[PDB]
Amino acid sequence: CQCIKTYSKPFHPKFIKELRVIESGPHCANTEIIVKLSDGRELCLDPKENWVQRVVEKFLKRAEN
Amino acid sequence: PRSAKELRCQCIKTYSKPFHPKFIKELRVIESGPHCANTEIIVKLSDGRELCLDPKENWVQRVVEKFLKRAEN
Amino acid sequence: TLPPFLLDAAPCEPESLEINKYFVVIIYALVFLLSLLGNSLVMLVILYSRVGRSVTDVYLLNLALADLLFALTLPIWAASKVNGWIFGTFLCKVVSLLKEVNFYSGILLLACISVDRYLAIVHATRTLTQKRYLVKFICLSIWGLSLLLALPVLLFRRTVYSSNVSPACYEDMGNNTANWRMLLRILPQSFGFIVPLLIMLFCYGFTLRTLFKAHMGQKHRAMRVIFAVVLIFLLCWLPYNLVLLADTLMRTQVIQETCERRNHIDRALDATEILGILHSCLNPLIYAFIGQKFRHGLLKILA
Repeated sequence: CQCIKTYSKPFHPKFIKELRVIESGPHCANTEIIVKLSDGRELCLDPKENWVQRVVEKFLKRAEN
Repeated sequence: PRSAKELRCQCIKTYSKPFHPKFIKELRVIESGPHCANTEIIVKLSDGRELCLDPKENWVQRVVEKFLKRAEN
Repeated sequence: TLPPFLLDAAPCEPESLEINKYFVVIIYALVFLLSLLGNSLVMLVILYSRVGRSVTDVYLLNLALADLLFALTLPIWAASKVNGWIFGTFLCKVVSLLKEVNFYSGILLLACISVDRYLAIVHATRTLTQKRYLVKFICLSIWGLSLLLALPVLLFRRTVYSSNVSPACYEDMGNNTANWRMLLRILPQSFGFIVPLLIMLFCYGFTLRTLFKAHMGQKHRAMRVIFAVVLIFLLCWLPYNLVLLADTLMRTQVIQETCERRNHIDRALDATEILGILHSCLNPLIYAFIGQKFRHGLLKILA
């Protein structure tokens, strides 16, 4: 796998620069979401959290412009 | 992680033939910025090959949405 | 329901190596030490005695200061090459400003020295030669022009955090940064290569034409020195500008774009930057210590 722990403090999507999603399978058990922010940090987000789901959709909509 | 004095886009061209989302396992989206002038969508295929999709094409949005919805379940 | 397959639509991933890193560090350290020592010696020789301070002395003093500042900035650049820019935005701006100001100043001072020699030789007997006693004002104007031309680096530079690469002291001019960077590249290639190159070629060509026609016993050495200066300038700066123009053409799609060519261009850019950095070390030998006056001064000081 590539993630261990996930941040528990929601943050504004405006800092999210890059997104990556890896589905569960033989490699791991839970789908992993890795976000690279404007400040260089890399965060792992739990897909089951509502705020994570909303942030992902907001970033996706912004990136489509 | 190397170092370079010229930052370039990660995709030269994009795949144009629509395909079913069942062949996608990993997704990556890169917002446009200093590095590239266009948003970039890169998807791993079932056999491990990587592809670059068109961010603005119609079917790409549908495929990305379906993949994310199925994975989120 | 058929696998799409792959037909060259794949991400072009950059290639990273570590041997180049160690070699770059060694080369940068050697260049730093050599430039520091040479420029310090030139400054000491010129400033020790105020007798016989000619125009060439002022020009060489300004050139030595520029080269010394460039060399003094080099080490942080070497560290950045080693591990990307970790030093922050403010240092990125300040260091880039200093480096570009000194680069422009050095090039324009070489052009001014060429013009001075042209006036001193070709128009030796005419009344125009009297117009070369404005060294102080000309040098001040060159420094001011360099500061003006180095502003874009100060204004539009910061730390860029990418994914495939380590952080870089890059330019952030907005969503359309690539095009603005390509445009801003016009200044270094116009007021840094083309204009100084044309001025130097014209001046030194006419100087050589006048020297070849004279009957002095020292014509040969002066001609060889002029040829050496011109060839050194070309060897130092032509490759970097050629590769930069190739990159600019590749981005604009004038030439075809492929991963192989991108990697080759990156490698060539690195090699040519290393090659061009040698001017700070080669200027003291080419311009200052190839003259009898400076050698005699150096010998005298050590007494």
